[PDB]
Amino acid sequence: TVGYLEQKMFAAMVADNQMAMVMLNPKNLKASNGEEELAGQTWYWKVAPVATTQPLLKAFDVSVAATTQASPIITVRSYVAS
Amino acid sequence: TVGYLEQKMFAAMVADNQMAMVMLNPKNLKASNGEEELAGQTWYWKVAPVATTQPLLKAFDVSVAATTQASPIITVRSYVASEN
Amino acid sequence: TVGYLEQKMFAAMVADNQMAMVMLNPKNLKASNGEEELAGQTWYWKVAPVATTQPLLKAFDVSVAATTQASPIITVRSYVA
Amino acid sequence: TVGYLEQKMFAAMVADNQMAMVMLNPKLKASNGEEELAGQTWYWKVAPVATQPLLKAFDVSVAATTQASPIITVRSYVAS
Amino acid sequence: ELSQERTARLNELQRALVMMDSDFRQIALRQTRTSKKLLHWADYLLDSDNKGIMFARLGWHNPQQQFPRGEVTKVGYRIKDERLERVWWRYPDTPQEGVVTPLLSDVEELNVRFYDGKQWINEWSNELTLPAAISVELTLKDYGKIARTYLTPEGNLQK
Amino acid sequence: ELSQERTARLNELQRALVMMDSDFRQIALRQTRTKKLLHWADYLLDSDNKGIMFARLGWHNPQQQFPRGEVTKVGYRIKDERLERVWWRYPDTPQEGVVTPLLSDVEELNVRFYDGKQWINEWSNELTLPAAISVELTLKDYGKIARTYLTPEGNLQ
Amino acid sequence: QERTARLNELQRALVMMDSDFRQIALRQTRTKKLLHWADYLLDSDNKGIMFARLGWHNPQQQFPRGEVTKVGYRIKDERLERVWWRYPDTPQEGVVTPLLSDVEELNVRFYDGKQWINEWSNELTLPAAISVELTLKDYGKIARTYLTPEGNLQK
Amino acid sequence: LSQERTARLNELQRALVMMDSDFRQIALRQTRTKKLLHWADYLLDSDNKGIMFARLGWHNPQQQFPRGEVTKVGYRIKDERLERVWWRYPDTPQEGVVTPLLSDVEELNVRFYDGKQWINEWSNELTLPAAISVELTLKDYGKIARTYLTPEGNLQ
Ligand SMILES: [Cl-]
Ligand SMILES: [Cl-]
Ligand code: NA
Ligand code: NA
Repeated sequence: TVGYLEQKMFAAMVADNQMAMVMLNPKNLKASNGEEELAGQTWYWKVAPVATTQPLLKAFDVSVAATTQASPIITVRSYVAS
Repeated sequence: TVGYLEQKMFAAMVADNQMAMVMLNPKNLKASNGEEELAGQTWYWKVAPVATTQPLLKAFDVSVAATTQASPIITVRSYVASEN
Repeated sequence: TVGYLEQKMFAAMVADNQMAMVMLNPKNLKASNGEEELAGQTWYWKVAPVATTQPLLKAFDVSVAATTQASPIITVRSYVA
Repeated sequence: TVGYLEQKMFAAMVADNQMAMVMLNPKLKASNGEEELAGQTWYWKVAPVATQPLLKAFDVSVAATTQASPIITVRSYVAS
Repeated sequence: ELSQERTARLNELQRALVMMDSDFRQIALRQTRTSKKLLHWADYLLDSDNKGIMFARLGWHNPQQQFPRGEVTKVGYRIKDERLERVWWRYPDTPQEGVVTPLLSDVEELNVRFYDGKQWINEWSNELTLPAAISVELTLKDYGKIARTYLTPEGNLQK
Repeated sequence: ELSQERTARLNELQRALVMMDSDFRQIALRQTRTKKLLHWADYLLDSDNKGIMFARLGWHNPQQQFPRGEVTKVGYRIKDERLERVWWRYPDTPQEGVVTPLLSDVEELNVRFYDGKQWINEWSNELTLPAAISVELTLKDYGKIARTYLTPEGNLQ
Repeated sequence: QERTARLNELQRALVMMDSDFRQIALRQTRTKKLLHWADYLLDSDNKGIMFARLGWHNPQQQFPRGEVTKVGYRIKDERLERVWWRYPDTPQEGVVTPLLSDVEELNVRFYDGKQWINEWSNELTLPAAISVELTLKDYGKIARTYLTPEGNLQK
Repeated sequence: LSQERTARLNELQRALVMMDSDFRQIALRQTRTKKLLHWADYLLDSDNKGIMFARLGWHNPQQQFPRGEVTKVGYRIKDERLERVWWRYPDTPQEGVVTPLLSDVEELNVRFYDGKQWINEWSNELTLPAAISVELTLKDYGKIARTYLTPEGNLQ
């Protein structure tokens, strides 16, 4: 139960950290990916713009996973103004 | 040229009047329709909710036409905060 | 030391409570006074309009004392539009 | 009537132009100067006004000479 | 020939509507004198030949440093000799004749209705809150009746 | 000797009040499950007596982001005569929250609601918040202490 | 008589210009710049100026919270005219208001933080202040200084 | 062991919620003991570095001026504990309200983003850095870090 709860909380910290970096310069919204070490573990993050039906909000997903192949532990979608 | 410009301006006026009515109560956003008399002419308006790919904003279209069957002279899309 | 610290803290709570009551209806801002029981002690509060060098803001002080005569333990100033 | 209304309008314009320059960098001192507007030299004066800790105030006044009473005085407030 | 005069008339009307949009969409929760009112609406107000209206409006936002943030001006509308005229004051509390703009010729009538939450009524005597919506109707000599509906800002004043 | 216990208690009290100010001064006009603006009922949050729940303003988002503010959810409850504060990141949530044990020796949590003329003991209006809320704690040592908080203006349709 | 009418015409011109220049919107417009200032812009006989401006705040529920329009000033046959467009992005003729007669010249200057300059090429921020000067055949030169909203765009 | 490791995680979640509440609400508002961000050894009597800044406490009721009530908070390490210190008023003469937030924290570190890179100090007194990274070295978990964005704007 605790191992699981560690992974959830720590992947979630990395998600927030990477969303912050996107939010710094969001007009430049392009796909990227990388690695962040946190609590002794290397996490694999992905930033993905998210198609939109309206002209007012841009959207993007930040996903964090245990390997570059793995399904993500957490995905958070955020919206940015134009 | 002026006859067409009249139609455009007056149908836009009706579109604005009906957007305002939707905005008074936008939690109750639904497909609706009616008529407005303006500048001597009956105009046929329609409000239509627009499917969105996000949870933050709802959208609707207000379109105004010269008959119940006619293609609209004007259509305007507007957005309402889902969690204002 | 703790005796004084308690008084400071509980008088401050009364000040906040009476500020909130002024803020509810500050158009009828008037000099007023009363008593609040808090933590087993009667506190004597006072609301006082304060003159302001402009038309835009009104000010008031809320002051809270141990008796009707005493100097306040706490005085807080607030402004309303 | 029109000559007085001219003076009023043109001094108010100079008052507004000088308030704007105060507002550009208000952190606020007594100053003065001359602005040429509508063919006339206008003599303006910026004066801090005492106030609470939240707002600063200044008056801008515009006169027809350095000796004269102002045609217009406008007061404005700035956040501290 | 005459198609030139009709274009000039529609251009005039477009101009009028832009001005009215600017005013009626920016109505301010600010009482004005004339005993104060939020919205003034009466026969012969501002020397109108029929109805007149007067209200405070948001004129502009002041630069960030400045208090208050919003500069409130005062505007009204009236008919003079079948002309819609717009009257403007820099300050909502004014001793001062207003700045008059001839906005639209051949306007017979000005009528305004106020949405009180359940009906459109013909006066507004609630001094604490604005109506949720206002419908401004003009009767033009040529085009007849045209109307614009505008929503007001939410908020209550204290009594 | 236990001048220290009195000081610890005072400090504890101070921490509880900063935390409560933080929550009660930031109530959000936003409805929550399980739909009310303000939930005030027996055994709410599995409180031993009354529990209170509401949405609150968590923070403003950076310039670019929509929405401009993140709304969180908080609750207060009594468990074994201790006041506890419960926190959720999201107002609409599937179960249990982040629990902070806030203050020991609390006999009673009571909340009252100002309807603009007087104080009442429930709030069933789902469209408007009450102009003011009074949160009354009865401590076993200090007795009754109360804090009055004002709410944001506005109603939902 | 004529002089009072002329004073009143000027008064109206100024109210309008205040309304536009005190509401400059930090939003780029096309032809893309924050401020367009150039010879023959908008078919001006001399200088023209064009910018986005705050039109009105929308009702509470609506997003966006305000509607940005686009306005310009030009001289045509020694008249100052103001042009209005409902949309900052426009395919279009604008709504033309003839504002003031007997205007020989329009000049606009830009405050770069230390001094007034004659052009504005920075497209990420507005100049902190703008000065609009009119030369009238009767009254001569009059000028108004306006402050802009603070803020930057990204490249 | 399950109970104790579960309690440690819940302690960390509590710490994170509190730190989010502070660091996401940094106020562009100078304070003394003027700086925007204070970051130095033994600040607040920290065993190592201490951080202190003004933050938005809450919006005042709509009639009240100012609309925002600004408070002051700080973080320090005292005996391998992260402590949060809180002051109601940003201009305070001395003792703040102390909260022991997280045990077995060996180090607190703060880095500052200057638009291009992360750096170790912030001596710009007129603007905040665009981002701040708070790094905690826990005795069990090692390094955990949260990045927060600051509000835009300059002072004079
Ligand atoms: Cl306007
Ligand atoms: Cl908080
Ligand atoms: Na007892
Ligand atoms: Na270690």
